[PDB]
Amino acid sequence: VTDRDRLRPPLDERSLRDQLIGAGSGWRQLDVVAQTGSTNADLLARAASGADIDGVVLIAEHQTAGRGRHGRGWAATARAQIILSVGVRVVDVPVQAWGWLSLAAGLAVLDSVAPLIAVPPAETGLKWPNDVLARGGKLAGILAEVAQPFVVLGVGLNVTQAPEEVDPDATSLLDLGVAAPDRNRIASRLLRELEARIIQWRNANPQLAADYRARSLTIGSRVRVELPGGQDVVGIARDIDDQGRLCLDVGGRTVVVSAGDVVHLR
Ligand SMILES: Nc1ncnc2c1ncn2[C@@H]1O[C@H](COS(=O)(=O)NC(=O)CCCC[C@@H]2SC[C@@H]3NC(=O)N[C@@H]32)[C@@H](O)[C@@H]1F
Repeated sequence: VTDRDRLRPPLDERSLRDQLIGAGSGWRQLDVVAQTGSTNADLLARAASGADIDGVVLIAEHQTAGRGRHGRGWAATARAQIILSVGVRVVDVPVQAWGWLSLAAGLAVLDSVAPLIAVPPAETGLKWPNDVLARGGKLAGILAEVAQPFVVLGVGLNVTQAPEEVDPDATSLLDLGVAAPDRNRIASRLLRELEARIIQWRNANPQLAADYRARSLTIGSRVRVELPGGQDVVGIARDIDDQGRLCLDVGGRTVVVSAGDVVHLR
């Protein structure tokens, strides 16, 4: 609404650079753009033209042609979200492990905003693959895309974004009770958490998988999983495997899902 605009000051690119680029940090470049079609598309394009995008950060105040998984979209209004993409060199890591990079990103986003909530409402955590949920609503969405030797990780985090503006199943920090969320502080914490999780992923650190399981809303829940191609499978999510795939219990039979949309059931 018009009133939420007063809760949406611009990002401070100068300050973010000061905090996030320098000794002790792996981020090599940070830019804030007023507007773009898709931050993911932009970093993919840079890589396609020969740019080294490892440790490169692109943040957009507004995104007009946002991309979701499986060809879906991502909606946004100006300054209502933290909208960013980062580049990650992955060629040094076995391809079977790349799926965990996306899971690590969701964990980073969750950890960056979790303390901002006074009372953690029911169902606050990670829905497989890496939706960030709070009170059943989708607080953030992550998209990982390949451009050898890189992966581009994209984060869309609803800070003051109203559900009526983007999606009926959406939520935001503001709609979770955070009266005056500071995107500058949140973006800084997010990128610091993200660096740590990427390093963990790159070194196959056991704590990454352990920390993910600890925050998983999906593991242990009855789910309907919509597979690519339109088929549904119903069962109980039991675990995540070493490729980041979802292990389903279907009446005693194990079904491993590499990609799909999860609906938590009663
Ligand atoms: N702002 C929003 N908040 C919550 N849910 C939203 C939303 N905008 C759209 N949605 C809903 O979520 C669906 C898409 O969800 S999804 O298939 O799991 N995909 C994702 O969650 C990944 C989204 C990644 C968006 C980031 S923002 C910066 C980066 N660049 C880019 O183009 N994409 C990534 C849409 O079909 C539906 F509209």
